[PDB]
Amino acid sequence: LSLKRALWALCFLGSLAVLLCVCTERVQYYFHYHHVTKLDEVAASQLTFPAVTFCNLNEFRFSQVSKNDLYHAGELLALLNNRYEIPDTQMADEKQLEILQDKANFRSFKPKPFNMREFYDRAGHDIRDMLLSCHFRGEVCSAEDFKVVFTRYGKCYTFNSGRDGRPRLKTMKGGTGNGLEIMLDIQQDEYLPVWGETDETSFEAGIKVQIHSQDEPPFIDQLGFGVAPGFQTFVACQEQRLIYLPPPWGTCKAVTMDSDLDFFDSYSITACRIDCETRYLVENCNCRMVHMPGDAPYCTPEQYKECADPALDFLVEKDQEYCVCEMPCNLTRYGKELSMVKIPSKASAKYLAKKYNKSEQYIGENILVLDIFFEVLNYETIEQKKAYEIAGLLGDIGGQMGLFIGASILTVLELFDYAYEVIK
Amino acid sequence: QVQLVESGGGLVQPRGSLRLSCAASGFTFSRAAMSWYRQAPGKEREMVSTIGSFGVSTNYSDSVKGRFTISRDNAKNTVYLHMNSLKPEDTAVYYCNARYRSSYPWGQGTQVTVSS
Ligand SMILES: *[C@@H]1O[C@H](CO)[C@@H](O)[C@H](O)[C@H]1NC(C)=O
Ligand SMILES: *[C@H]1O[C@H](CO)[C@@H](O)[C@H](O)[C@H]1NC(C)=O
Repeated sequence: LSLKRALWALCFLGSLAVLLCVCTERVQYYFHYHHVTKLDEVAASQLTFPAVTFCNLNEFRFSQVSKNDLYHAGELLALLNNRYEIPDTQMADEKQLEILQDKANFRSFKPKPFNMREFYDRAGHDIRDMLLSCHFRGEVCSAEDFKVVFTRYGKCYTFNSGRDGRPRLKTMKGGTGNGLEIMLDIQQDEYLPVWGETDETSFEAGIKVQIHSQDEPPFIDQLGFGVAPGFQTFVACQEQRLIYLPPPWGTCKAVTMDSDLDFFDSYSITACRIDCETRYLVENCNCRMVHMPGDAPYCTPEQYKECADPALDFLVEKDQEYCVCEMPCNLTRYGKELSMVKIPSKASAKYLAKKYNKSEQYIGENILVLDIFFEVLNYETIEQKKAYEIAGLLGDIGGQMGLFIGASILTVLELFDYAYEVIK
Repeated sequence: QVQLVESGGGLVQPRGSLRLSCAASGFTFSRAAMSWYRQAPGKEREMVSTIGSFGVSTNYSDSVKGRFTISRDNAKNTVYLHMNSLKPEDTAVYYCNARYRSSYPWGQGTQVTVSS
């Protein structure tokens, strides 16, 4: 037991402390399951054009609501009082109030059956009326190109939905005149009159748009942006494909051939929420709002103050953790940039107000032009990458085990052999 | 993968009570309506009962009304059919599958025969 032996043994038992204090650090670091992001910009010569849902901020027209419609659902759509009578009409236009009062007689009126879905599909705004000239990549478009969808805003329309077997439309050039370009007439004179401000009374005009991939359904109620009449609105989109990491690295639901949804063929963070709401309503009181899928009968207007708004508020506010919507491990989303130009120029005001027989004032306050296009033909890709894999773990453990004590797993096996041979 | 195995069903005496259990794997049943079916020997599957994903709503057939009970156990992947007052008219193999999410492998099914 000399000083060389003692010093060497002490240095070994000192170098063995650092080895463990570092190996356990690496093992813990691996078991945190860290990741890092990789952003890239892939240039492409073709991008599939997104689906463009949009619809008027007016749920449904005033010239289409009828005597029958005003009876069953007059109270719901905020035109009649509780006792089937018109509320205070101090701030009421004379002609508008007379054209409503004759619709609210109910003198020996024999009500007919009422279907809320049928009401929306009839009183809602018609694309054949709003759409004045659609264009796509300079080729004339049509009102038959817009598919009818039903949302909380009523009867909305989706362009390039990719549903009903139609092929999704590709775009070949960026820039302004190489995408969708629709002139709309929001029909501001069909808007429901506002006598008194209720909780939900809305004073705005214009339409609401959402730009989404064809996989997910429209969700304009939360994901839309407004565009205003009398304004060329350029919407420069940017495709953005996102790869996420499943557990344990992240929290995402790897896409399977089928969806984990009772009402939707494919899975989406939005389809999940719509499915949750529909299932909750159907299981609670056996009816669905007009905008939900499935087969249950639509709620009658009586079942909206007794079954729809209460249950939906209950689910949203305090009961919010029934359905946890895992967000898919990859999806394409569309960023956007908005800009505006005045419509119409003094040069072409009269041409429009003659092309449509309407007044120049009307054209000024009713006509808008969406112009949705890709800025440049490339897509951003945002990936989550696993930051420390098992091969890296073995490398980092071996390279320092062989730096501090110069051992290997075979050296440990030989040491176990020797320890066994002693004990025998 | 989607197992959806069904167990706990055996031949029973007429006017007897039996309990049928299914173990759905492969999907989050928490958000899946679950239905029971009768494969009549030589005939197509006929729905027996359906329960909502939340368990609040129960649907039955014509002959199943007020004779069967459907129970759904959450976080246990088990659907319970509380059969009662059985008759030979319901002697068939029983299949449990998601009602609205029909594109799934159908399990073997437990045969219950109400003879004696
Ligand atoms: C999901 O990501 C994969 C690549 O990771 C891709 O091939 C697939 O198209 C993506 N799914 C959808 C619905 O975009
Ligand atoms: C336009 O002017 C008024 C608008 O209501 C109408 O009487 C007339 O028929 C319209 N003419 C055309 C050609 O649209």
